[PDB]
Amino acid sequence: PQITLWKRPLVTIRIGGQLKEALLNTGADDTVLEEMNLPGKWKPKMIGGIGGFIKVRQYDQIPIEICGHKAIGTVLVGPTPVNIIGRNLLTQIGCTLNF
Amino acid sequence: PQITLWKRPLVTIRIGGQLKEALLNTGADDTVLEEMNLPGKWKPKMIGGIGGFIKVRQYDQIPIEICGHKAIGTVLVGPTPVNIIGRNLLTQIGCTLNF
Amino acid sequence: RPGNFFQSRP
Repeated sequence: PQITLWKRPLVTIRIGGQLKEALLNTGADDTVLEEMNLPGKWKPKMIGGIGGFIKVRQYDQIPIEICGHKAIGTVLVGPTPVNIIGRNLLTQIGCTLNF
Repeated sequence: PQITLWKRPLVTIRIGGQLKEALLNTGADDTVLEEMNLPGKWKPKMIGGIGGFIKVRQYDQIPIEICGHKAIGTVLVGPTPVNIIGRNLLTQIGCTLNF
Repeated sequence: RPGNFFQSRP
């Protein structure tokens, strides 16, 4: 689809079997989801932007579905204000910015 | 243009007479610029990011040029690490997300 | 460096 930007670009995702809403964020290098249980090994990481940094758990090579498109890549989990799909997965689904 | 997301979607902007680099950011409601002296009336505001909140100066009806496209809109000035063009201005330049 | 520039208007 082509998504206009009058409202926040929120889409349905599937992660670890559960359905969630997430924000498509071209201003994020990586993908970070709100606190949840995920299977697998993880490592701690800091990520940040406006307001400083938060500590997250980094899971590698996680399958995720974003608006009907399957992707696999790194998913971070931690106390983000909202679920955020960043460039690392946007590219997987062929997402571009157009104007 | 069609801008892919393998790299940060950075563009040149022109504001208050100055050329700057900025990030096209679908995950920002608002446009937030690094500290600078801009003329005009402003109002204080708090905006949220990944790590918490920052205080910014809110300037309304500011002319700004984004990758060649003239716009007039609200610009927030404060301690963001990176200049960000948010949805208030992305919509004025006709930007969409496509996949 | 910082890399996640989510931004919200309260």
